[PDB]
Amino acid sequence: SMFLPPPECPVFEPSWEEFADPFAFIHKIRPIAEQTGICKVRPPPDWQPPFACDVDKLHFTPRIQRLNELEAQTRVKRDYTLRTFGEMADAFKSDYFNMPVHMVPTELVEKEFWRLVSTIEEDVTVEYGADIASKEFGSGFPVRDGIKLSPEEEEYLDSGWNLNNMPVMEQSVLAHITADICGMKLPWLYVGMCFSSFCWHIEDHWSYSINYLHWGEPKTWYGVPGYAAEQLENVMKKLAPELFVSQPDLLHQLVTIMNPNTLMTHEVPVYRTNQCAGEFVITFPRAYHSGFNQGFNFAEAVNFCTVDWLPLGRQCVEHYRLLHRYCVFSHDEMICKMASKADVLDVVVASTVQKDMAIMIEDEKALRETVRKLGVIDSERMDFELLPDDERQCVKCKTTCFMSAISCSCKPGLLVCLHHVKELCSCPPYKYKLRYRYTLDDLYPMMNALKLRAES
Ligand SMILES: [Mn+2]
Ligand SMILES: [Mn+2]
Ligand SMILES: [Zn+2]
Ligand SMILES: [Zn+2]
Repeated sequence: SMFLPPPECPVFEPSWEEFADPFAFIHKIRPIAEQTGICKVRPPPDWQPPFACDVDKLHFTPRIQRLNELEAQTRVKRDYTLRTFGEMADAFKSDYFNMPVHMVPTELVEKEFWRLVSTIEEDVTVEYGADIASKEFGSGFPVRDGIKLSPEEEEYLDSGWNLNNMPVMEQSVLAHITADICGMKLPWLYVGMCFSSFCWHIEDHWSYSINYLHWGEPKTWYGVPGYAAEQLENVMKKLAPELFVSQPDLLHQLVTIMNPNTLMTHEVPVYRTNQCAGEFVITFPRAYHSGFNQGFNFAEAVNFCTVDWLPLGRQCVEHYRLLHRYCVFSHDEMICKMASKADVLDVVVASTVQKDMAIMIEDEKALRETVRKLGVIDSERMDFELLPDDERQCVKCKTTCFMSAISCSCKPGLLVCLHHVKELCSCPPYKYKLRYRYTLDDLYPMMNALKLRAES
């Protein structure tokens, strides 16, 4: 067996005027959609980006997936062509149900999915495609190539809803970021089949995600609002403790399939949707989501960060520190990079960055005063952004250091953040060196440049 489908998530049908600015639209729907975690967006009927691809020239290596509820799965980063994957996908669904591939009701695939994952006697294995755009398999949206593009492709090249453009827009905060963060700025391509699934998870740095289904059979989604994040985690901790153990890196993240009715029983609010071809799904910050594909399909997705997200991004890094979780990027480094480009930032962006920067500076000032009281006297400026990430992680909590860190000559190359000064070595703190990116005197004019830009 019995599956009680969760209630439907919100569906938006913006007019062209509403649709024209994705960021202004996302900000508008936010009071409703953040209460459900996920929402669906149907574009105006005339917004139809062109989908064209040779099925024989598009190749990918599929991932194998066992379909077992509460079984640990890794969040990752034979070879099939899009044609041979489609032939296998259709033959699988058609043989599973003994029905023509398009005649299988969605409510039946959903009930069946939840029965199959819960039955121990069922040993159903599926395949899927998951990767960033490359020369072997590129974006489903039109892109500029030095390849003559048709006027239909030109129309959708500059679109805010073309997922290649979303990261580099002026209302996006991940735009101006220098660091190599491939998995967070570049779109991901997903080739699905019946029962292929995506386990319960939240985006890196509690970012938003936007997902477009280019073509094929629907994608079923389950979403949990950001406010119920810890409530969901507490339920998952009780039922599957093995998923909550310490991991050696970001490449070793453990995720699972879990029935939304189990969450619903534990008073966790859950919403559903069937995303069809030509529809978007937006996930809000810290909103848990999972789902499965109804059949053969092709989707494209990207992470994004708005000005609304900036305080949550800082709260996320603080949360990663408490859990000893690796960061994808330094949040402080992104803030200081935006401050250094204050003259070319959007006015609303400059205003929001200034507010986060004021918190960063006050927190930093307090941390430095605490470590001076521990007896750390020696200090030296250090350009943290030049170090590879793996060379600037706190020994204790794994945070990516930017603003400051503690070093000792007895442990070359090792660093601790200011929260973990006592975790470096057994030397007295007078042997330590405070390594800092900026003095407080360098920071106040950076923040004032944002203030001038915000007031113009
Ligand atoms: Mn099973
Ligand atoms: Mn996701
Ligand atoms: Zn030492
Ligand atoms: Zn630390």
